[PDB]
Amino acid sequence: AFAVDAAKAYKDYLASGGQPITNCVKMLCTHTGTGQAITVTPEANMDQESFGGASCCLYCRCHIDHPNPKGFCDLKGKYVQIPTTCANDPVGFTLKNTVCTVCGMWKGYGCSCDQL
Amino acid sequence: SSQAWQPGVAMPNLYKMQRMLLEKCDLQNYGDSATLPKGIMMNVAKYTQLCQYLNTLTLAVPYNMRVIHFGAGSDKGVAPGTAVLRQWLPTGTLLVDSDLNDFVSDADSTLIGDCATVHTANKWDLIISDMYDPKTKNVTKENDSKEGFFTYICGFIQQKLALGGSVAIKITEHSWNADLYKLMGHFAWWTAFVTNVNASSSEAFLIGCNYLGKPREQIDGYVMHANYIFWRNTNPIQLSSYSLFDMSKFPLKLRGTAVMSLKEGQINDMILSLLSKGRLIIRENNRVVISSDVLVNNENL
Ligand SMILES: Nc1ncnc2c1ncn2[C@@H]1O[C@H](COP(=O)(O)O)[C@@H](O)[C@H]1O
Ligand SMILES: [Cl-]
Ligand SMILES: [Zn+2]
Ligand SMILES: [Zn+2]
Repeated sequence: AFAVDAAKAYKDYLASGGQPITNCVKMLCTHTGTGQAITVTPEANMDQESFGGASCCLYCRCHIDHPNPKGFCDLKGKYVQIPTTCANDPVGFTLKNTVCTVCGMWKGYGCSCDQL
Repeated sequence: SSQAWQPGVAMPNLYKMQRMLLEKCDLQNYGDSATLPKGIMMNVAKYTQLCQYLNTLTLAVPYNMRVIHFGAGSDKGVAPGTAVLRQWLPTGTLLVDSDLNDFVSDADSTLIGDCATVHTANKWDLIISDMYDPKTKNVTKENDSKEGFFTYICGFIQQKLALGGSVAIKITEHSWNADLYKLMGHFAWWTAFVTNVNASSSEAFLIGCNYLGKPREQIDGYVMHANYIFWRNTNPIQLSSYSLFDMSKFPLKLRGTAVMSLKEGQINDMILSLLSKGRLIIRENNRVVISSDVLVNNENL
């Protein structure tokens, strides 16, 4: 019945003014990539930074089980593209946002699927 | 310069041929720092320049490549070097990393413990080591060849590096081992590579390019380390981050290098020539299985 809710804790810590998790591993890249959210190699475009995935995963970084019956990680072993405006808090960004299952872009930060 | 636009500087061949005596390392630029791109860590920059240099050599790059990375943990609890290696290596490359202390990594598997506890059933195509103990930086004591993890690395290369494979092993003025230099003579080529971002340090990567499993040249490692320090002492390297801004040709080309299993009796001169050119890897192509030895103790009463 009891389960630690690390996601909620981080969200509330941030809203209270806590400093975001640091030392996410930022990659050098061309910044001419596809802009998709989570890729097997860095794919930042001009308005993103690319980061090693494990270092941007709340569960990896906090040393806690992944919220998934299999315990699989969406980010470990991949690269995550974060908008440059949100790159001060990659863990918060990946926690709060969702990837479009159709185009692989971040909902609201690249996904245009809901356009006319 | 010319040099400032490279990823770093490799020991020139003439310095390898000297017979110098070991001196203290006194670097002119000791305290200069490169200007890293915004938000980029030294370890990302260093590994990026190492990989840029390795792109210029004749590394074998087979399908289902196997790479192992020792000393991969940072005091931050993450693995920036592993992240760069995985970016550089072809997608799908099997990457294992290891460190004494716990860390989170993008590697396919990670072993925590002293490197001497690491065992692998399989052979590897590339071995990277950043292992280092900053206690060795004591200028008040004589600078002798070090054992510790270097003894492990030497045995690991001789036992588990595929013929044709390569290594890059981090050394410094005080963190070095004579047998490891001697083992560089068992490759088709070798050098000591200094990254331009960390050129203010006596750090280098000792790179062995295309392993032959036998001495091609006889190297005295005490002398060769003295030669390396002489080179560093007399050739100031300008700190530079210039190469970090051009990543268009960064990925390692998937060459599809051939892998064969062969018995010692079949390694003729034509095979040795293919190995020496980066055109062949010799090892089993079985599943990759690793383990860490764990010491068990019960401390109760
Ligand atoms: N015997 C050893 N086995 C495994 N890892 C080691 C050993 N000695 C040093 N290291 C690691 O090597 C890394 C050196 O990185 P640094 O100290 O940042 O240059 C550290 O993460 C150490 O834990
Ligand atoms: Cl943390
Ligand atoms: Zn994770
Ligand atoms: Zn979409």
